[PDB]
Amino acid sequence: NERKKNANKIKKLEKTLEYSENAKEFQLYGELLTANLYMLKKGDKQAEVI
RNA sequence: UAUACGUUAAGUGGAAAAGGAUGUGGAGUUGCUUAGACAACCAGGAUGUUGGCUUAGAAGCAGCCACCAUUUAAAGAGUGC
Repeated sequence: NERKKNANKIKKLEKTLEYSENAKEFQLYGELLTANLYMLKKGDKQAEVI
């Protein structure tokens, strides 16, 4: 049990894990806005980026 | 509407506590202190260093160790914004 049990629960961990990262996307762009922190409005959605 | 010496001002006097309080007057103790104190005002309040760690960035000021040394009148690897 404990062998197969936790083998199952831990491949299950991995299975559930692979999906979401959602961090460096928008991290690098927060850095971009910090860089271009002089062309901004508080009232926009879009950006222009390099 | 006595005499003399001080008190309080709250009408306490003339209703009461915990607790509060730069209230008050009295004594007394004790460091600063007319080479001038304290305050105010004026001048400065710097350097390696943004101390290093970590942090995307932590740059006195997210958090961890450090908290040194120098110009020095003295300025903290920073007291708070």
